Amino acid sequence: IGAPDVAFPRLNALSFWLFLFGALIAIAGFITPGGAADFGWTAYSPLTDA
Amino acid sequence: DFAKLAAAQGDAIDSRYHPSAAVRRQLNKVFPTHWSFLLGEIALYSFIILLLTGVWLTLFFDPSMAHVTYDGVYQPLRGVQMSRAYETALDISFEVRGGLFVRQVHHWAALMFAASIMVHLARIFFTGAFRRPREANWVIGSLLLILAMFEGFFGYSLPDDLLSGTGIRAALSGITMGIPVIGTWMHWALFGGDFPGEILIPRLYALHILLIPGIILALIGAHLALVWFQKHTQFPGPGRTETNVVGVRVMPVFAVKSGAFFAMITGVLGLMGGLLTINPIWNLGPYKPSQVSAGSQPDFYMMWTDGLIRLWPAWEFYPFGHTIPQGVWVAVGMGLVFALLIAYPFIEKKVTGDDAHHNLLQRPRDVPVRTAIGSMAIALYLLLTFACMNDIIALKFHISLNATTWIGRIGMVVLPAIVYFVAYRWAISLQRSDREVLEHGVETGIIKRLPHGAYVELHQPLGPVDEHGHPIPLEYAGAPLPKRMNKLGSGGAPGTGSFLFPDPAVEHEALTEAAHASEHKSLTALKEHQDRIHG
Amino acid sequence: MSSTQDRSQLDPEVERHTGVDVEDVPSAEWGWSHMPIGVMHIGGLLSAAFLLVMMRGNHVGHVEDWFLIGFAAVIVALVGRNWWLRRRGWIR
Amino acid sequence: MTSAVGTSGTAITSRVHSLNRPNMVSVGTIVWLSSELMFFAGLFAMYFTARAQAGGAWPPEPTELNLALAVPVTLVLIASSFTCQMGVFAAERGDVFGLRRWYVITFLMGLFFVLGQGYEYIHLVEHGTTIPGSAYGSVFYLATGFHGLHVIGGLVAFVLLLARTKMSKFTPAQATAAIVVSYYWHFVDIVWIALFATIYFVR
Amino acid sequence: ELDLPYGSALTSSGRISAVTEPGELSVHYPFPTMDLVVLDDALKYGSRAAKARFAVYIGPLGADTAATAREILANVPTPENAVLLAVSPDQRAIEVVYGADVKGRGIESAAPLGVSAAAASFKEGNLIDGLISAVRVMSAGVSPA
Amino acid sequence: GYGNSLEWATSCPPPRHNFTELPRIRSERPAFELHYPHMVERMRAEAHVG
Amino acid sequence: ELEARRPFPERMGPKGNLIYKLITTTDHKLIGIMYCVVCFAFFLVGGLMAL
Amino acid sequence: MHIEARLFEILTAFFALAAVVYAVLTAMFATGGVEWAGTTALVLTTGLTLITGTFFRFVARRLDTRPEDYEDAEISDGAGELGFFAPHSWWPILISLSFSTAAVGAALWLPWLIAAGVAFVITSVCGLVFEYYWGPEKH
Amino acid sequence: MSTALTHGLIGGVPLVLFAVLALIFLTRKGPHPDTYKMSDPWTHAPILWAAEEPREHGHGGHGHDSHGVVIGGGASGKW
Ligand SMILES: CC(C)=CCC/C(C)=C/CC/C(C)=C/CC/C(C)=C/CC/C(C)=C/CC/C(C)=C/CC/C(C)=C/CC/C(C)=C/CC/C(C)=C/CC1=C(C)C(=O)c2ccccc2C1=O
Ligand SMILES: CC(C)=CCC/C(C)=C\CC/C(C)=C/CC/C(C)=C/CC/C(C)=C/CC/C(C)=C/CC/C(C)=C/CC/C(C)=C/CC/C(C)=C\CC1=C(C)C(=O)c2ccccc2C1=O
Ligand SMILES: CCCCCCCCCCCCCCCC(=O)O[C@H](COC(=O)CCCCCCC[C@@H](C)CCCCCCCCC)COP(=O)(O)O[C@H]1[C@H](O)[C@H](O)[C@H](O)[C@@H](O)[C@@H]1O
Ligand SMILES: CCCCCCCC/C=C\CCCCCCCC(=O)OC[C@H](COP(=O)(O)OCCN)OC(=O)CCCCCCCCCCCCCCC
Ligand code: HEM
Repeated sequence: IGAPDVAFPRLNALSFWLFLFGALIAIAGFITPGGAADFGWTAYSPLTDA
Repeated sequence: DFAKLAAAQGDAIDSRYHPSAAVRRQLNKVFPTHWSFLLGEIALYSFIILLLTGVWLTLFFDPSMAHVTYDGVYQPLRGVQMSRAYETALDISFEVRGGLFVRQVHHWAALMFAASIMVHLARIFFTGAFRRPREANWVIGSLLLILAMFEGFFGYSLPDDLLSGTGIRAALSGITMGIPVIGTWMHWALFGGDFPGEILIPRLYALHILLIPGIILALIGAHLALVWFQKHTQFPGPGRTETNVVGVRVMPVFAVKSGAFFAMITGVLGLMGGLLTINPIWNLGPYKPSQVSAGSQPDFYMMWTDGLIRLWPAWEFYPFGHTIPQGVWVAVGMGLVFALLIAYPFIEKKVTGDDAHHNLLQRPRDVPVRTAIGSMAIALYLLLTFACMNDIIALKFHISLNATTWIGRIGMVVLPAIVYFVAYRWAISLQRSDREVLEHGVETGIIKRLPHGAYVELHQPLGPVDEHGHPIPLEYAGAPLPKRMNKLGSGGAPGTGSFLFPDPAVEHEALTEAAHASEHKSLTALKEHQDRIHG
Repeated sequence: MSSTQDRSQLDPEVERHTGVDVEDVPSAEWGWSHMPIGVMHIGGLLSAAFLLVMMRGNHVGHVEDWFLIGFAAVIVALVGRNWWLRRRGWIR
Repeated sequence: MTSAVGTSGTAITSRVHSLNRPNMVSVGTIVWLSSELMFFAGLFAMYFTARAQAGGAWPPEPTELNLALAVPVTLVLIASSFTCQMGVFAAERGDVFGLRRWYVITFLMGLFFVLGQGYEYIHLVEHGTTIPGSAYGSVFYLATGFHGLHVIGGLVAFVLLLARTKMSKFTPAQATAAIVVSYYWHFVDIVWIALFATIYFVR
Repeated sequence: ELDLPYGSALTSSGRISAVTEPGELSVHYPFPTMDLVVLDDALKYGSRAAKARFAVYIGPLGADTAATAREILANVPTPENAVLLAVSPDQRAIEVVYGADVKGRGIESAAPLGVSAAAASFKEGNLIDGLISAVRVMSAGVSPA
Repeated sequence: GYGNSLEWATSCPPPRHNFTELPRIRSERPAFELHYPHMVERMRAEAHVG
Repeated sequence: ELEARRPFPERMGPKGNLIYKLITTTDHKLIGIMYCVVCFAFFLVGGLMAL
Repeated sequence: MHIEARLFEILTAFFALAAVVYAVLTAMFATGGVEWAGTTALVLTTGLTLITGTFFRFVARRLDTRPEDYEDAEISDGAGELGFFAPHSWWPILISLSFSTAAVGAALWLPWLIAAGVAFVITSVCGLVFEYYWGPEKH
Repeated sequence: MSTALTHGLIGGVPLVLFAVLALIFLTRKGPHPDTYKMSDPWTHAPILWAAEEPREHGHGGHGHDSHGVVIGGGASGKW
């Protein structure tokens, strides 16, 4: 579009780091003894409750 | 007539003695006003609070293993065999007004003492406040840190407790008794016999109220005297050279701000002693060899030694009819840690080759290898400290205990290397950022050039500008550079009225003009002094 | 504009004429900036050796040994890559 | 450093000249608020599903809404929105201290609203209804308490913006920051109006 | 004035916005990427010790070889402290030129050594290897100002 | 070659702020018009033929 | 009439020039590259699960 | 901003139609009447796009034709002072780390860690917002 | 079915296909020009290479001026 930068260039930096760290703590389920989430990607309700 | 009384007392002092010259020297002594130079003052103030609270605690503490049934006020421990040390610690907690608060603020002051010693050590190591001069100061400071560690170790072990007695049984007994040639002999000399010997707590009480604190006081006196007469080093700056101290004199400003900082530090310690519970010995039953908990950790300053014990991989050697337990491994590890810490300045000077009398600090970025090594060491220390806490880490953060142990084991050789590489590159990139700021000016908002659609950040040079737009690059001078026009004279004059209402325009203009004049005067004074020194 | 340039004369004393250069580490003259590559290579090799040696222990487990093998292998691979590249003059 | 390479009296200025161009900060804030509307849409969907599956008596017998305490708080939130708009007018002008006064009273009234919501929460919990206690209790608490968290975030934004105005001179940048904070507050009060009409009147 | 035969246009500013067909390259240098990298490594840090801009000119330098070498050196960004080694295989000629600041730093002594290395490598049949060898020898000979 | 969308009106590693220039933006292919001015008339003539 | 270019472009770059950018990156171009590398790393991690 | 506003106006029209038709065809011809989840979601995404489009239309009427909106607009027309775009900053990573701490505290139900993460989030958001307003240190 | 057969198949068919495709594609002449032979005439345009090694005052072009060529010696050779 011919712009020099994004509208909020510190915000898009935050977006990447939120992605990276948010992604890591989801992967972190593996290191736990139980493992990651059993329920599929969809994570249907009754199977997901406590 | 307070003025008359003060004048008469001054005349009396200067007649009985003649301290005018010495007192004037002390008052005129200049101290740099860097915040990182208050880190040692934090430790000093925490030590003073420790002394003041320790006197109060000694007025009520009874060191002895003499068994007694409580028969006190705390109901959940009544009729239970306990030592007089535990009984009187419970008495301080419950049956003495403010005793719980005093012991809690004492323990919090111990924790802050250790933490501030660690932070001060980080400051000096990373800023190079130990090379050529002050190397002996660093050495005695390392001794001081070790003494503080063991002082806290004996302190929280002083009230014979389940947790602290278990910690003693682990470290003091097992490690001491595993040492090959003289281990059992040292154990028996220290404990007057087997582990539960009836003199351990009295001996630790002596060591902890008089002997070790006396040595700490003597070494703190030596430390402060050395800092006083080997004038405090300073970061590179406008008027700061290796043969001067730029800052504020002792009397008007430094003394008042140091006293205020002492007040605020003791306020933080008192607030924590009130609001945060530290070492609930009443919850921690009396020591019994058959009883134990799952936590079993020492204070955070000995947590790295405990983590070393946990992580080291159970390597035992059995010479001819003998045993060399795994305790010797951790003992030698601690010995190496302390030897390296004490001998670093001499190790650094032998390696690099610099024996020049250094009075100007160097920013940690400006010394990539040393900041990298310090980051590596801090990473190893944090790894060990969290390894000691792997039990609670595993419990709360759901990670298998074996997984935490082996994470520590692998990391203690992987994480230090990763942190070393990252810190080295980070320091070099901070240098590169400083150089880019020097050669291009500070960054600002973007502008679209008139004829064509070029985008230029519209920098702001920090030095003389060439005939054309680009400036003459400056040379790095070892001092921080302003990377935001925020921190320069740009958008910094809000209406000086108040938070809710304005002030008259005449008053606002007078105030802002006077402030601008004062800034000009300060900057001009620094510039002229710098020119006079370097010309 | 409200900032004054800094003049600094720190006492110097290796003379930095060999090792690292300002183009690589801008503040080479201002502090210790060069760690000999042999030191880091030997450190990596000894770290890998320690990881491998920790396999010998009182653990009935096996994923622990495999993690040690993997970490030692990647450490040795990094050290070998660095040594080979520097031998050839930082090629490939 | 003769005078400056960037001929600006503020290290930070409006991200585009708003007189002829849209305010980027305002546009981004409006879009993000439109997304928070969908967050509250998810919460509303939860509440409405629970309402539909209720067996006629939507607020169970133990629970009983307290309009006596729910009408004053919503009225106070509307008043807070009005005072926030007055502060916006001050910010559109150069009235730094007028903006500060208006936003301070807005923050005080928002804190009063939060405290009133907490009081109603305490009363409701005492009188049976609880998040685990009932589906009505849980959906009501999720909706209204997430709104309360948003109100707390707005309060934090208010105090933070006031600190910013204290520390730097008032400029179109800070005026726009106040404007977008007011946009957030208005969105919060609008979603509160929706939640009030749904929970209490519509039931 | 004429831009590249196709697809290259002068822009609002001085810069010429050029294009290349999708399948083909831009540098078109007739040397392996690795050997170009090695020569660049030489010129870059094997010459950092010399602290004098080392330059290589493979193009043909005809007529009076010395004078054409002088002016192609002039074309170097900083001829003041520069050392240009020019090789014309169309003429089987080597010419080394130096800036005024590059004097008495061992450059003059290194001149025959570098030219001899280049000539030896060329008669062996390796233009790029000869260029690298000459650059190395000259950089070793030249001392920083 | 024959690229468009204005991202090809700048050096392949784009300068910080994406641009030292901006071509005359007339259609959805500013860079194509920039690099092939002769096509500018052609791109309009054949546009509607489909 | 001729340009003095490098034989080859800079391969990698000086030690310590990227690490601090990544932390302080505010150029969308670098962030987009960080996205691509990090996102692709998760492709390999997530893809390894499928195997 | 006519086209920018009209895009959201079109989205609002479509989403309003979808919400209305879904609500009607779910109130009647569904097993249990109105679904009350899809209906609310459609209504409030209509609200999302309606808010955005209304603001864009207000701005379009408030602003004269920008060069960006104007066909046949020369580069020089828009050439001028673009506003402040934040340069390098390390506060975003700290905000992300603080929010990750709060998130793990929520996942592993650790109220202490949730409180610490929220405190860090407040601190880092304050740092980001004040980054370009912290006046020079006054000593 | 034939556990060993299935394992060998899943482990080998990817390898065989990779080898075949590498032989097809990696063994094709690249776009990089072939190395210049000394015997062949020099057809490429003149190539001036420079180190970019030292610091050059300021990056700004203006102010550099043209002090002069300031020659500082010479050399010659004929392979
Ligand atoms: C020896 C050793 C290090 C073994 C490895 C075990 C270990 C520490 C693993 C990491 C712990 C974590 C972070 C678990 C969460 C799940 C996980 C691993 C997610 C992925 C990690 C990752 C790379 C995330 C990306 C973003 C990021 C950096 C997130 C970090 C999130 C966190 C938890 C930050 C804070 C770090 C932290 C406090 C870890 C626990 C350490 C300790 C000693 C806490 C002490 C402590 C405890 C244990 C209390 O119970 C408590 C109760 C009431 C008041 C106070 C406290 C208190 O202070
Ligand atoms: C229930 C119960 C028992 C509760 C009580 C708890 C308990 C047991 C004990 C704590 C109770 C108490 C007594 C708390 C307060 C402790 C205390 C003395 C605080 C003083 C701070 C205070 C009140 C300040 C008021 C504000 C004000 C006007 C300040 C300016 C005037 C003052 C007070 C100046 C004091 C200056 C000061 C800190 C002197 C310390 C003397 C010492 C030991 C060293 C001096 C010294 C310093 C301080 C350096 O920094 C230094 C740095 C480098 C080289 C050398 C030195 C050096 O020699
Ligand atoms: C200058 C000093 C400033 C210090 C301020 C002091 C803050 C005071 C906190 C609030 C008052 C404390 C009341 C004392 C009574 C009390 O203890 O408080 C519990 C609560 O406890 C919790 O959960 C935590 C609740 C979360 C809020 C408090 C978190 C404060 C932390 C963040 C402050 C310390 C700093 C740490 C930073 C760490 C972060 C690192 C990044 C409440 O009861 P309860 O909840 O039922 O306890 C359960 C047993 O029963 C049950 O067996 C047992 O199983 C448990 O479940 C237990 O919780
Ligand atoms: C958590 C982390 C663990 C804790 C870390 C703290 C311990 C201290 C840290 C690091 C020490 C090793 C440093 C690196 C040593 C460098 C070796 C070398 O090759 O020598 C080169 C030098 C430069 O000379 P140059 O004219 O600049 O020439 C440039 C040539 N490229 O030569 C010399 O003067 C010195 C030669 C001899 C040095 C001996 C130093 C060690 C003394 C024994 C103390 C124990 C060491 C424990 C190690 C962990
Ligand atoms: C020099 C640094 C010192 C440190 C790091 C330190 C540390 C500690 C710690 C952590 C405790 C445990 C308190 C508890 O568990 O409630 C303790 C106990 C104690 N300390 Fe110290 N202390 C120091 C100096 C002193 C001094 C100077 C005295 C005497 C004037 C003293 C007297 C005591 C006494 C009597 C106890 C027992 C209190 C109890 O059992 O609750 N300490 N010390």
